[PDB]
Amino acid sequence: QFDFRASMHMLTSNLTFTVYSDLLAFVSADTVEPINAVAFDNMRIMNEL
Amino acid sequence: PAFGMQRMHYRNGDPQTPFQIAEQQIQNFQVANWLHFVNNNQFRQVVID
Repeated sequence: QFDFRASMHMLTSNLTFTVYSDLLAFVSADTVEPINAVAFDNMRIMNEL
Repeated sequence: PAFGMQRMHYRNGDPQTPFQIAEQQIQNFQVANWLHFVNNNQFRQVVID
């Protein structure tokens, strides 16, 4: 049998969020000048001149 | 190559110009004295007339 009162429910949810798929779009990156680019040892690469 | 010495491992921004570090690697009186003159040459500033 269809009981109306007992078949009723309250459904919880959030309110007005927004979803973002890509994530590295807000970043804006740039390298230092590559001649003064340095490896892990804090000692320059391609310095023999 | 006149003394079978290792070629060089010269940094670009090395404060010593290669005749400075050559003066203190090779062992011959003539060449070393020559390099000594070259390195420690300079104008003599003097007030005349």
